[PDB]
Amino acid sequence: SKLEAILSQEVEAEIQALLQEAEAKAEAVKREAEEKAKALLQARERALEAQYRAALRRAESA
Amino acid sequence: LWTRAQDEVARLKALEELASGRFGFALLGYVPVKAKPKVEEALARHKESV
Repeated sequence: SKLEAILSQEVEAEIQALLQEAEAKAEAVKREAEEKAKALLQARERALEAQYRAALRRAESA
Repeated sequence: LWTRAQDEVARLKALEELASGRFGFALLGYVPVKAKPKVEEALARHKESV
């Protein structure tokens, strides 16, 4: 009862701190997912920029 | 040093004779009626009188 509450709140605090660091692990997963997302979108930005920039170059020369 | 070592070794050998309950522990003893007050005073000195 009393000792239930004491030891169970202890296990609560331990696994709550550890599972919020696991939430920080999930947040680093989301962080790197945003990193890959911005690398995807910005590399596609550079790709469309360079491709249609060279297309303007080619239409200019023609 | 040998007195403190015998005290700690007796504590280890007595804790070997305990009963653990997976982050819990059981204890069973036999003490006379003439020392029930000091036993209750020692048991009050637990974490919350566990």
